[PDB]
Amino acid sequence: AALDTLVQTEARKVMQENNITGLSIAITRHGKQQFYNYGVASKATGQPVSSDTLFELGSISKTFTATLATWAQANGRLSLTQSIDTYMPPLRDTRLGKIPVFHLGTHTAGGFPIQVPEKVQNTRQLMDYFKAWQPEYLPGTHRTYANPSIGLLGVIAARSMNMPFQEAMQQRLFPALGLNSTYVNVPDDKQTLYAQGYNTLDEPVRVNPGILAAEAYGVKSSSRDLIRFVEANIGLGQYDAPLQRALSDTRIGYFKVGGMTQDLAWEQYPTPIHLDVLLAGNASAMLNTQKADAIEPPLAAQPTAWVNKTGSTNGFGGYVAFIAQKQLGIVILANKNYPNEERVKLAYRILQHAEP
Repeated sequence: AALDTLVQTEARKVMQENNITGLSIAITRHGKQQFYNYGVASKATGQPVSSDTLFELGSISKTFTATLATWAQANGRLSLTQSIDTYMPPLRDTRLGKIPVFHLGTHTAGGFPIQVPEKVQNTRQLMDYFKAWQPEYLPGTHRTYANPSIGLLGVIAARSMNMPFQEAMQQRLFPALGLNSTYVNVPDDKQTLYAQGYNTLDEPVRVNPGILAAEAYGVKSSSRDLIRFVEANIGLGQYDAPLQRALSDTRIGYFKVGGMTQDLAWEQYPTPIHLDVLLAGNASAMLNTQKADAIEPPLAAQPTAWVNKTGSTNGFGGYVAFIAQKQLGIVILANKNYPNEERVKLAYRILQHAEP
């Protein structure tokens, strides 16, 4: 009741300050899940937000892409230490092709723009772009957040599984994890649950098709599913060895970037966890190219670390944070792209008081 009164106060304050129409929060504490829903999914329908409302995940999608890769790896189909041209023939004898696959999940392969160039409008043109790519820095010396490199990780993983990326996600990975309402492509009868996004002028919008969109920012999910994905990463679920390893392997620490440790798509912060450090590592300035220091050997999954990922599209803003050792996790999903800093503060405030 106290925790429920706190969540409601913090939730309402952030919605007031950032003009959020709908908000869905889920928390898990030692397997116990609780759900907090506010506002509406659409101003037009007036439908209330619930734990089964679908939101656009934006870059939280990348954590599923990365889990696809390590699952491939845990089934003998993809060793992430191998060069890109081991598992992507069209990049044989290229600069990118020589670089190990893991740099695509860690954002350290050599410099990319955050979006796939507008001149790329089909798969042939995407291949030619990767063929014509030249690095600005050596692999692992700097970190540059980017959909091109992440999206290529997804392509590689699905090619190792002999199927299209959407099929690898929707017919293999998501059901294997027990995610029954998580989608790249939302089918017709689920269309009724898909929240409306609201943009910078508070106008309705949903994310569009784009090259590598599926692979980098195109997953839609409910808070009920996403907190299940958080629980899998905490170490609940009792999946079979390869999937359990896949989950754990995404949270290996490969690089130090200022105060943050860079994993496979996940980012994390070791103890003592302070808000100031979380706010710094989640700021918009972190998208710029940063100096990075390799961790060799890479750090095993750290139970005590705060693991997180921000996710955004033009209409949506999401945030996932969890600590495996305290079996403490949170998902915050909104139909507004509001400041990352408010998302982090909201999570920090709730998890501070969730744990006795």
